[PDB]
Amino acid sequence: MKLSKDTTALLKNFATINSGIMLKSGQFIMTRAVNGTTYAEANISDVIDFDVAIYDLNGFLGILSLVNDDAEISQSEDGNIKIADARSTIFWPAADPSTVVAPNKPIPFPVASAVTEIKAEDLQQLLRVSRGLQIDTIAITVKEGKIVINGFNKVEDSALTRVKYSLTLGDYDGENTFNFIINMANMKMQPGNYKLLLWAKGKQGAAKFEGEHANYVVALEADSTHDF
Amino acid sequence: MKLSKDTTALLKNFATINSGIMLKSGQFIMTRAVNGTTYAEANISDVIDFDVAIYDLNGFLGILSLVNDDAEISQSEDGNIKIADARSTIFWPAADPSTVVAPNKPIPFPVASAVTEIKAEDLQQLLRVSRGLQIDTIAITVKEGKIVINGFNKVEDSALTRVKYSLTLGDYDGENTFNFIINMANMKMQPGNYKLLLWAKGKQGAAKFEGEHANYVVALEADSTHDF
Amino acid sequence: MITVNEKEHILEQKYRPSTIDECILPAFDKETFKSITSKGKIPHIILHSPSPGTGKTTVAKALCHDVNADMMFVNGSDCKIDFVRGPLTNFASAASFDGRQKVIVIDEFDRSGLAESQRHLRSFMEAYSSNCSIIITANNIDGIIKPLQSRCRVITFGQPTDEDKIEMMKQMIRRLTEICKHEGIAIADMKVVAALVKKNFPDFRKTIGELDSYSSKGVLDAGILSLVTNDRGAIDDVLESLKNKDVKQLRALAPKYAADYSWFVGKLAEEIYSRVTPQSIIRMYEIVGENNQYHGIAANTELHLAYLFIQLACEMQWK
Amino acid sequence: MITVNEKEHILEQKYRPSTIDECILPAFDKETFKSITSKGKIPHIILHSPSPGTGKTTVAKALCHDVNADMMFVNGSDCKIDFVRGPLTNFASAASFDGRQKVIVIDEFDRSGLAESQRHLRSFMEAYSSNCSIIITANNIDGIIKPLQSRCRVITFGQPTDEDKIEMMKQMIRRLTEICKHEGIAIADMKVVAALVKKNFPDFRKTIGELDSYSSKGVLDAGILSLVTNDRGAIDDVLESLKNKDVKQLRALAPKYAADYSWFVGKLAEEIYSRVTPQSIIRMYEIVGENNQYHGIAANTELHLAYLFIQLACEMQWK
Amino acid sequence: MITVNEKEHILEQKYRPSTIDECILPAFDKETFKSITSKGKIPHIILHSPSPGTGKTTVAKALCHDVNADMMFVNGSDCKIDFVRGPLTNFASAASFDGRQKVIVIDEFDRSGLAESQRHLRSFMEAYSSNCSIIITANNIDGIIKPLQSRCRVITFGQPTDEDKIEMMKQMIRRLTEICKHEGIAIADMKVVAALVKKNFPDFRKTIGELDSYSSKGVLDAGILSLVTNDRGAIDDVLESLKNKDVKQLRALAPKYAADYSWFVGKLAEEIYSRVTPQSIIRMYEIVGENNQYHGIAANTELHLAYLFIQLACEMQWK
Amino acid sequence: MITVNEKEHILEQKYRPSTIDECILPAFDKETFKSITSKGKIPHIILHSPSPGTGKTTVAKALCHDVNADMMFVNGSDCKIDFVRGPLTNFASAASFDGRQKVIVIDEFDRSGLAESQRHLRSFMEAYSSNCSIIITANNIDGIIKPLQSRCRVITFGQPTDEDKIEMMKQMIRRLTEICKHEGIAIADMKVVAALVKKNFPDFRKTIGELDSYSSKGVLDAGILSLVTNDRGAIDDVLESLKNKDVKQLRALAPKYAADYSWFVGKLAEEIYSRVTPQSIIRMYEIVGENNQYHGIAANTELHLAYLFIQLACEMQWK
Amino acid sequence: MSLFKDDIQLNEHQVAWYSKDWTAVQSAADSFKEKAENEFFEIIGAINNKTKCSIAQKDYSKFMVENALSQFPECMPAVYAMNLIGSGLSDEAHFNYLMAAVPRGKRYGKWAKLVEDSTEVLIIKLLAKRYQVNTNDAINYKSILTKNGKLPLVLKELKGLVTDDFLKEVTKNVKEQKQLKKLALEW
DNA sequence: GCAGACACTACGAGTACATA
DNA sequence: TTTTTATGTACTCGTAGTGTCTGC
Ligand SMILES: Nc1ncnc2c1ncn2[C@@H]1O[C@H](COP(=O)(O)OP(=O)(O)O)[C@@H](O)[C@H]1O
Ligand SMILES: [Mg+2]
Ligand SMILES: [Mg+2]
Ligand SMILES: [Mg+2]
Ligand SMILES: [Mg+2]
Repeated sequence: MKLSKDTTALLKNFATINSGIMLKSGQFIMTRAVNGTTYAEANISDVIDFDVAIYDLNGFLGILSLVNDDAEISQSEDGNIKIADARSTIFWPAADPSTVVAPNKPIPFPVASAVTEIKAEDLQQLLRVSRGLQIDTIAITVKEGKIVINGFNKVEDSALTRVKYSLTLGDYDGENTFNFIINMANMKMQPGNYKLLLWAKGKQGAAKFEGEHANYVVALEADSTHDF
Repeated sequence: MKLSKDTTALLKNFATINSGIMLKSGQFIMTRAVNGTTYAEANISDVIDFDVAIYDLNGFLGILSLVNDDAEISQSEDGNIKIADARSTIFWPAADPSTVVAPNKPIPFPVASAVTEIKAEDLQQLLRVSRGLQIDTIAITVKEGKIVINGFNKVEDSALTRVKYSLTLGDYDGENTFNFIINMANMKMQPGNYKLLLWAKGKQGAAKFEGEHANYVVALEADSTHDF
Repeated sequence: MITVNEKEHILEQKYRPSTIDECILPAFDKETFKSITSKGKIPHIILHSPSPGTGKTTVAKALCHDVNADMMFVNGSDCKIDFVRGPLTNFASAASFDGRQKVIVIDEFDRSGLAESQRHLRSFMEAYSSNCSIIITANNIDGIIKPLQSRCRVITFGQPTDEDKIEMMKQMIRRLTEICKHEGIAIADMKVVAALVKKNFPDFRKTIGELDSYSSKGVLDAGILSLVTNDRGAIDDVLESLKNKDVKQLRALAPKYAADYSWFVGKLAEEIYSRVTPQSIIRMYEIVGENNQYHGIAANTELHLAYLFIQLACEMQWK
Repeated sequence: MITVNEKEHILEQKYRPSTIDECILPAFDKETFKSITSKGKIPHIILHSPSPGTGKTTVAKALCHDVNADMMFVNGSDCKIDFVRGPLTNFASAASFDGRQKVIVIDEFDRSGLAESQRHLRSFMEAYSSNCSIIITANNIDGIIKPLQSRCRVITFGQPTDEDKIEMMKQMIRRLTEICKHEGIAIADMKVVAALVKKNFPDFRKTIGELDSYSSKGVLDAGILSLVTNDRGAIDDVLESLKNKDVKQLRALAPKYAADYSWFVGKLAEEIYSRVTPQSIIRMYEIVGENNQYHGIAANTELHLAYLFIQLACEMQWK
Repeated sequence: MITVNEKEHILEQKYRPSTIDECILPAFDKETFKSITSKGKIPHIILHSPSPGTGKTTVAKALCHDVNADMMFVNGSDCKIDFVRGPLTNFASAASFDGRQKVIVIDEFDRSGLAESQRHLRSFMEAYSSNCSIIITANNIDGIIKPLQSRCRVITFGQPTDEDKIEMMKQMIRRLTEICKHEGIAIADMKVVAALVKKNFPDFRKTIGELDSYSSKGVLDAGILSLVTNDRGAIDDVLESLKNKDVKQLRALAPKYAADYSWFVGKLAEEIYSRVTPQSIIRMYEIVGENNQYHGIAANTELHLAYLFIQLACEMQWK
Repeated sequence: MITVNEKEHILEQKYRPSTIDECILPAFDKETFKSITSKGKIPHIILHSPSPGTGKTTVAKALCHDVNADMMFVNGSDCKIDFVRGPLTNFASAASFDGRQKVIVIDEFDRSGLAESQRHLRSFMEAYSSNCSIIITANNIDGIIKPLQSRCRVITFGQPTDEDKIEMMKQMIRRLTEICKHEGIAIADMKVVAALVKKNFPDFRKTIGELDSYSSKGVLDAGILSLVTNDRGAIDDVLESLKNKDVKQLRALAPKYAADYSWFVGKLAEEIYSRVTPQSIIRMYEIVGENNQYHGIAANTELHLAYLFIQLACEMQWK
Repeated sequence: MSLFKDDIQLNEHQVAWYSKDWTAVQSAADSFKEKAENEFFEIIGAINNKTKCSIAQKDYSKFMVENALSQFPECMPAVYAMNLIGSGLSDEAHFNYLMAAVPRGKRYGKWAKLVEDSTEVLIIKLLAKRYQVNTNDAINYKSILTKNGKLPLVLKELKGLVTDDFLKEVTKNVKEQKQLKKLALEW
């Protein structure tokens, strides 16, 4: 079972969410942060043919990078993960499934309260502006009938009132008003086009970024407001 | 003496093996670790015209780094040494030969019990894999007619049973089965193509990596089994 | 009725209570925990007790189970300040998908080397106090810095009142019977279970561990009862010899109690106290304590015991 | 006229004063804070007190609310050197169009590891004193470097005069009555609130926390008074046994402190030190040290502690 | 039916038992270990004994071998906290594909400087306890913090019963006879073997080391018996010197009898009891016994015995 | 026969014996060292010699030479635990090139404050016992912890007999004659060297040091008129300081002899006995023995010795 | 310099911060440090004068306090009393006992030991390192070499052992910069 | 593209603590 | 006024060194 460049980049991105991943047989990988602030799934091309839990995903991907892209990954007779190369064989340890904080089932996202779309260029420039203006918070809200992501710097502006960035996403035809706050430290999405679904019910809330391959559910901040 | 870039890099590598080194007259330099677990030698192009003992080879090379390469190194009128290069003339002390630990005799490696070769890319892969997998011991052994380096983590595997890396070095074409366990802390060689000569007899044995620049003789670990 | 954890073979880990009702807690503590689960929002708590096994981690997890909290169990010694600045702050600032309350159980958070993280926490527990509470399990409350103890409900485990210690013991005896029945352990005598609870109290974990240890063949009998409570000998010959001031007899009997020196000397002091004027009881208390102080130092215990006997006989009074 | 944060649920965070008039500060401190707010500009202040919960963070936020300052709240442990060079300089250098005074509240900034970070701040004030003002709330004043104390106006909390102590205790009792009438808690006995204030003074946060802890059933009756005024865990029983030379009481209590030997010994010495003659002080410290040194050598730790009790009760002469 | 490790040449290391049956343990200790190996799952254990050589490391390795556990043997002094976070966590969080339990033998884990590391384990052993037990062998149990002692089955070596000491000595004599048969040591008489076993008991290793040391040529000669037995003889010369009150003779006879104070003082008490007036006998026990109770902390035992002789000459009357 | 390094400038470092035969030893000691050097491999050994200069370091290096072992000489004060984890472990775990057994000679491992390295060595000496033995040389073996004594075969340098004393005397004469021949020194009278080596017997290190100090003139005339405290084996400087009643000099001098308290206190008692009246002799016995009793519980040996010096200065009448 | 002849006369800190010259800002912020307050000598002196003091917020070291007080025999019976039994007592109780017990006196001075040298301690340390002998035997070797007259040869032999980080072992004060030249050429 | 920018790592200074 | 133990361990912070990715 080879891991292509795209699957390896996807798993490298997943390693920034959870340090280790319990990846099961099939073409589906999902991960959840240890504190449960950001969940992610992906339907990937390379078929996985054995259940294994990796306690250190970043190290596993580094070891994979050490050998060529033609390396054949399998389950060794010992039980570990045997990466076979032209002349080298590497036995990455398999973790106990209970020591890797992973979802038991893919969480079924509810019907979205507000649906919009953020393009790859817009997401890239939002991240770059975040690096530049030092904003660590965003708020997806409604302004003059359009859904806007407002980038605030929470460190100097605790009340989230001084808007440092403002990106218009698309038209909002609904009649509800909301302000879904998302920590930018929770936006661990790989660059791409994301359909942004947002769901809220009382104190419950989430924001799903549906990508072409990977979907990222992100937990809203505690001081989010809405009327859904 | 003039110390070129290659000889300076070789001396920097030798400085890891031993803190100091007695540079004897000629084109040959050698050193051994303080405890005697490893030995190194080299046939450098540069010619040494006077015996000198350096208690701090790291400091000597640090002094030589900022000064131009073509600097002339000689001995001072008062027993120290001097490095002169146009605008600079820096004096470095020369310690007593009996102060620093050097082999005092170039060890003649006996005829090898088994000769193989390890490529520069293979050695570099072994080193990076050892870093990534926390491998601390390797074992050069005979597996299915080939000569293989099996990397084990001795901390979690006291008896060296769980193989964590396996690198095939080439066909054996012999009749004796061995398992030469080398600590990875004893392998101080710089990157390059190496001819690996493993010698053993009774309870004595060693492994000599012969490179294009320097030869490193390392000592096998205690529980190295063979039948030579 | 009991909570059994299938994945655990350790007896004290297998039967770890999951609800507050299942915990063997004092009368007042259980009410202040059921009140917390009734309100539905855990305040900052510090469950601390010098004696391990009292139920701090069990209650900390059972609270988050009872209110259905978004527990993030964290090893205290792995809760360095870069962890508080990172995963813990990301946890506390965010709001859970399901709307459950967030609780950080910083278990065993009394290491001195973490005092630079606790100092970081004393504002963390105020900026994110409307969202995420903290339950700190500790063994010595002096390891939790005073500003942190001010922000939390400090609940001391393992110090029940006398009328409540006996209810703890009755509950623990009942729970040990249930554990024995679940584990296929036949109990022949309940006195051994009662004595096993008494010996290790309040260390309920050591109580279950010693229940496992004293049930190698899965049978608790009179032999186990003699083992748990020792009671190897009785003190009449020594007392009678001290009445007669028989130096040779005391010298001969000294090597007899050279094995269980502590039990013998304690029983001897207890027997002696009930049969002497109060004026001298002080004197031989001092003598016996002085003799016991150096027992781990003296080379010849027999000679140590002889010294004690003659000191007793010299400063002696039968009242 | 009370301030309620409907978002919060911890009682000691829900009712946090939003203004200086609402606080329970001493007469002098409240007067100087009122003068600062009336002047319109906050100077560099360092609100410090070793006792947590005196009101430092409350007073800082209340000042920045009273003068309508452009408060920037910082966790002090996050005010590292990059924070001073980064967000802090960005905040001080930005333009205040509204005319609101820029105030940087560096809460709990007494960490020693941030020594270098403080030096820069001391340099920072020399370059951005006109732009922004700095309020540093701290517990251990020795953690703030001396130059910062020299530049800033240091205000010590939690050491009120006797008249101030009486007045603030009265104010805290009144505020607790308001809190109880606001939380739907019926006050049966009015002395319970006074006991709560007196026991936890000057820690007001602990006062509100104990009020929430003891108001589990919504009624504060004489049972709550008994619980608050009677401190379980103290050595009053042991102390009265020692003064009475109660052999039986000391003998019975000796196994009660068997497990927690070191802490009990420390507390016992600390308590007795103030209630004996100087010569008795020397003698008691000698006995305590000598006994504690042989803690790991003596066999019977319970009999060891009984010996300790006997010696302490014997060789002591109360003042 | 013996275990031989051909790699080693140390006799106490070459013949280390590899199974619990081959170990020489008391009846109850061996029954506990056989029960543990029969259950198939090793719990957390602490094998502790102040006297070295009793068989702690042997029992830990044998428990790992009998259960067929995945064993990780780590020097305790190397098991710092960054080791528990690193290799230990990597080991405990590895898959058990073949069902082998993971046992982390932390040998000699009683160093004081590792207390912090131990304070990290007290939650480690609760998060990886489903399949990863910890066996801690230590010399003094006081070096293992109480929360660890609660989590582990604490088993004390080197304290057998009277009826079990003789059985263990007999088993040692048989094992030493087998060792001599294997090593090519031809024993002249087994009495010297019995003397070796009794002399170094319960230190079973110092026994095998002495077996090797007193077997230089390849045979245990009869003079070895007189060498190991020692014990000198009657001390009548010391008693006469005390009666003669000759200080120089007292200190000439002190060094030879100082080697074995723990008997020399017993012999002196048994002998000179009748050689002095009965009234002063108390003084002897007021002296000699007191002199003994300080033996373990006396730096120069030669000077301690000379001091004893000095007081005995000074404060005793001769009949 | 003699062995000369031809490089070292100190006679007691230049003429160090290279073989067990060349060492001047008692017949029994030389025989028990030959029984080890003739057996092939060396086990762990502890060379104990209370009297300085008998030659434990020389004997250890000679043992390593006779077996043809890869010695790694390490001073005890340079054997910190980070050295044992580093170069020592690297040394022991690897096999020597030419099949020579590795031996680590840890010199004066008892005279050090680093008892935390012995705890590491406890299991270091079992991990690599098939490849690397350890020879630990100790002044008083109470410094070496009990587990290391169980690991290591303890060889105590016995006191020479009369015949052995005479043989040592003649061997010392021959050795000094050859040293003086090789060092370019002409002997005036042989009785001079005989008296020198009788005066400094058995401290041959002191004799060689005195000869090397005298060697400036190139001739031996006085010999006995020695100064500069005559090495550390002599203690005359303490007696001179105590005679002057110089308390400050005693205070400054106590740290010099606090490293080896056990030998110093005995030597002090022996030397003071011959120099004082009998009444103050009996007083000094009580004082010195009282100070020796509490050495084990003494937190700091320097302060203990300083107090002993103060008591001796202030309570003795010199003679 | 300063092409603009009006200016506003910014101080060192304003110029350093407004220019974002973090080297100059670090230099200006380093101008405070103030390593001072001699916490120890106001405890011992207090003990010598029975003046009221509190160390609850302070840092107390039993070893240094006992060693300092041991210099004065009048207080030493107290010190010895804490040398045996004060190991288990808390720092607060240790100070309290030393307060209650040690008699008042006008006692001051310098610690009684070898009065440094930085010319003799280095020789002792170097001989101990080269010959692998303890400090006492190193003193013996140096005393022998001084009398014998071979000391300069030995110093010329082992002057190479003196290095950059070795001098820090000898002393903590900033004087080792001279020591590098002290044995620069023993000859 | 490759100088420049970002991330990871090792080391030194400083602090705190236990123990002898 | 009044010098500053030694060893081992753990944590935090600041910075310099090194390695890798990359955007007008
Ligand atoms: N038994 C001995 N035989 C010969 N020389 C000895 C003997 N003991 C000591 N020496 C002399 O002492 C020097 C070193 O002594 P050392 O072995 O260090 O004694 P210690 O360690 O007991 O002080 C050697 O150079 C040697 O000349
Ligand atoms: Mg717990
Ligand atoms: Mg605050
Ligand atoms: Mg062991
Ligand atoms: Mg020596």
